Amino acid sequence: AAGATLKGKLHVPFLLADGKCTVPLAPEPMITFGFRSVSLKLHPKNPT
Amino acid sequence: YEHATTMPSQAGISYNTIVNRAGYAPLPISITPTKIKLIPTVNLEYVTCHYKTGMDSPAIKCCGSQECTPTYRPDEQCKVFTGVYPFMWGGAYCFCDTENTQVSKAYVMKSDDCLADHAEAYKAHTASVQAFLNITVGEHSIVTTVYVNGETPVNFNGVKITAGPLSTAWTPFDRKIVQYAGEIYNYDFPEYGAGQPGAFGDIQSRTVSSSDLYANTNLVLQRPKAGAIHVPYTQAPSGFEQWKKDKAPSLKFTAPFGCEIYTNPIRAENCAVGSIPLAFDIPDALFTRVSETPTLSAAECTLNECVYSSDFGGIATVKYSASKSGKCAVHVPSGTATLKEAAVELTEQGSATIHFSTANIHPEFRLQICTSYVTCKGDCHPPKDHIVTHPQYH
Amino acid sequence: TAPGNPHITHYYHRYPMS
Repeated sequence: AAGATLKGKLHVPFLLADGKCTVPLAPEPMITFGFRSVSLKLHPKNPT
Repeated sequence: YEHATTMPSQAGISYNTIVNRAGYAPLPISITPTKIKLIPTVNLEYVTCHYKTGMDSPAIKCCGSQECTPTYRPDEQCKVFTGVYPFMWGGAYCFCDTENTQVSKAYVMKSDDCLADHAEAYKAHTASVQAFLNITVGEHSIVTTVYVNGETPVNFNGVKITAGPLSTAWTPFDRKIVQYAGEIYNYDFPEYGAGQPGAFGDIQSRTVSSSDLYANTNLVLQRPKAGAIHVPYTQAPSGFEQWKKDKAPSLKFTAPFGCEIYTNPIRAENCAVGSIPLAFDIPDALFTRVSETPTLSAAECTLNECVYSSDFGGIATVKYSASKSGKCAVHVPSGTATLKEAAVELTEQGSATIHFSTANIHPEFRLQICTSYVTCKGDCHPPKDHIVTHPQYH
Repeated sequence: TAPGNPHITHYYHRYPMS
């Protein structure tokens, strides 16, 4: 319209709020040793 | 009686040392730092979060002409389009084939989720290292937060403890920091108003809840389709999303000298760097006299085993013949070997066992007991294992 | 656990560059 359109204010629901979410945990890696060296065999399920 | 020392900045490594006046007995002192903090002083410059393009509704005029009217909004662009012929559902908006007019207004405002999805920009300076200590002085254990300023003492039991200054000015934190998702990044963010469209700073509010925001997104208006009512906007994407995708992983996982980064009261803990000096005023009553503590006679140290591992892989033994039965302290002054037991029980004609760690293959160290010293020697062997889970106690 | 006994192949692994 022409004159002055701003009549009121709404409130937006479902805002981004905090909490806790259950994220996965990788399989236990295999750790071989060596002089000044650590060798790791890694076997994931999903990308990690 | 004043005493000083130089304890390394390292958690878990239980430092031990002995105060040694002449007419009085040795007083042991066992100091385990549990948590060594490094709290910068921080100044907030701005917060930047996602943007929302605010498209005011189209003012359509038919057989007429409208002129723009600046409402001074952030990045308000305003254009007028001629040769429009809209469609609502009902049909055409007006007969005037040409000589129609469509005022487009577009601006840029801060997302509704900015109370909880906002990155805080910080200038850091003048860190105040702060150490939690577990301190045992003559069976009078205490637990204390202390500051490593020059003169910031802590006074328990009449024992006065001063700490610092630290032997390094290093911070993993630089002059420009960003905080997001409970995670601290080291990013050269621009100043208020020097943003650019596409990266951190395209929107700039002082606080999470402020009024004036600086916007720059390359907001360009385009012409609408023939038979449509819309404000077609092309602009640069959220620079916040690009800081998120291309992330430059956090100082929690990229800080040197082994630092553990934490949140709001920003701190970097257990930074294995530097040696902190101490200074202890000890009131005279904590000192027993040597005439009332067992003066030894005819001591001699052997060495049962020596593995120069990281742990206390060394076991030495002392034969002795004291005057009473009780308690004394032991310390290896040199760095040749470091002890585990800061105090040993002593019978009259017993043989006492002492545990230590070393890095020398042919040790020869001076070991103290109640008053007198002993020269403990031997030969060591390598460790069978070559990876561990704790650091070097020596 | 460098491959050798000082008591050579030792002292070149442990403390290299020598």
